[PDB]
Amino acid sequence: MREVISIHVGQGGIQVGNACWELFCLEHGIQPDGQMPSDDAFNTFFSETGAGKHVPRAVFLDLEPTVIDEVRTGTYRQLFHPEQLISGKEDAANNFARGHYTIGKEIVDLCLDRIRKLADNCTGLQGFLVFNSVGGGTGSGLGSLLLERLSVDYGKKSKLGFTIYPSPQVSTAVVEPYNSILSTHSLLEHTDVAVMLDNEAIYDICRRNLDIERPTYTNLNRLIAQVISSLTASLRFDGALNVDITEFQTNLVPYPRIHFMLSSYAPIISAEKAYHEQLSVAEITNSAFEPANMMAKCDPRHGKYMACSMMYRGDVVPKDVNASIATIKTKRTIQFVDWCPTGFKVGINYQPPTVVPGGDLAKVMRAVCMISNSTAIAEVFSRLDHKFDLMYAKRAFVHWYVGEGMEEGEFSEAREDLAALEKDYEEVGIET
Amino acid sequence: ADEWNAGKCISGEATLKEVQTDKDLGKTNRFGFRNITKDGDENRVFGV
Ligand SMILES: Nc1nc2c(ncn2[C@@H]2O[C@H](COP(=O)(O)OP(=O)(O)OP(=O)(O)O)[C@@H](O)[C@H]2O)c(=O)[nH]1
Ligand SMILES: [Mg+2]
Repeated sequence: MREVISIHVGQGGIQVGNACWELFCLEHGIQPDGQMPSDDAFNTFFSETGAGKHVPRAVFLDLEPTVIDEVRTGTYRQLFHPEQLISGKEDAANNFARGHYTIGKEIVDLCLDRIRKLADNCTGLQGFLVFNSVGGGTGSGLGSLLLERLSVDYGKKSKLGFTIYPSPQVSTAVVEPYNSILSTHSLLEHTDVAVMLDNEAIYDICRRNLDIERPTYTNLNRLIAQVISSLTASLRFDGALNVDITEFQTNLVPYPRIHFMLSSYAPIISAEKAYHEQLSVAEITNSAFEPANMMAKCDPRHGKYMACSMMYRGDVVPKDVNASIATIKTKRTIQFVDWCPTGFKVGINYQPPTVVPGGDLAKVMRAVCMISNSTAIAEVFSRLDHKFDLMYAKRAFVHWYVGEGMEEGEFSEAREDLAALEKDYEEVGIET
Repeated sequence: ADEWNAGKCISGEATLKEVQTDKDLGKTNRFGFRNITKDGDENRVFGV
């Protein structure tokens, strides 16, 4: 009786999610066509069609026809509903103004109606899931505009956004710093939780444990897709200690302003190697806080920690979970902030992670996904802050932006908000 | 008082061995770092 609506937007947004469904689909056995081969735990992410196959709870919006139209001819041509794939005509072309003030408006009106129709079927709406990469054109605009509109129509429902940010040094576009600062401003005062999934960091995980010397975008997503499944694990399966989607933004956010965090997943072991490691819970948790294993290219050792939410999925006996947690406090390389003595909220699940055939993941019987808010986040904001200073120093590239309907001073106000955010974290970290 | 390669050298031959994409994607060819399981147990508990 609890449902979640998933929203995908942006070339990456459509691409980032696509790794989610094939993993989710294979967990409950639903074939690609939707017919169930052979209890009702699947209602959390799917809706009955009254007879026959099912219907996922998602909507695809992307202004560029090509990426969205890719799914219209694949093997999944029999799964997604036809008329919920709203498609534009002209792409945002990496211009932050085009996707939010010039072309985005003419299609958002469709977006609200579709989302409204989907919810009407449900009755236990827990929250929303939105995927939107700040590193892409349409994601920045459509992502921001949708966020404001969604809040007004519905209000207090929980929202979680799996934004993907540019890496500290490796980048694809040349205007990524702008849309990041502009997009970040909008997302700060409207979202309840935002995560760090910088692409480069996930590269390191691939090259260390898996040891894949030639990884591409297809491979990156699955690991991301895994994180999505783990977080919702205690939502649609029986568990001794459950955590509610409402009970995530209840124990993680300490203050109204700070609503960001970065996650990590482990253990990630391949089949040829899993023959040598028992994968004991006493050890697996150890890799959780290992600075290398952080999904984001950031240094957890440059500051203090606020809170850590770790959901345990597998066969762990409850006793061990408590046993390993205390040892964590002993370590002198990880120090907690002064104003939080007790800071571990541990969730335990029963259903093990499922292995997508042909993937890198090897079936492992104890898995953990950690979401913790740490003071180290300000580093990424600071570094990105430096980028914006250099380019605007002589207002390079500004011409393309005011040419679509955005005011010149809009960039003036964008920096001030982030400046406040950068200052805010330093204020928190000071001990009493 | 000029071979066949008079502008069309941009394309030719390209056996089915060269057409195959690179070497290995999302896959470690290393003997001990691969992902294929042994024939003894094609699927089973990989831990303790
Ligand atoms: N991890 C990952 N990120 C991707 C992938 N494809 C695109 N991205 C992200 O998308 C950002 C650039 O935007 P794109 O996804 O190419 O396209 P877009 O966001 O829809 O913007 P437009 O191209 O104008 O439509 C990059 O910075 C990437 O971080 C992918 O396959 N994997
Ligand atoms: Mg795109």
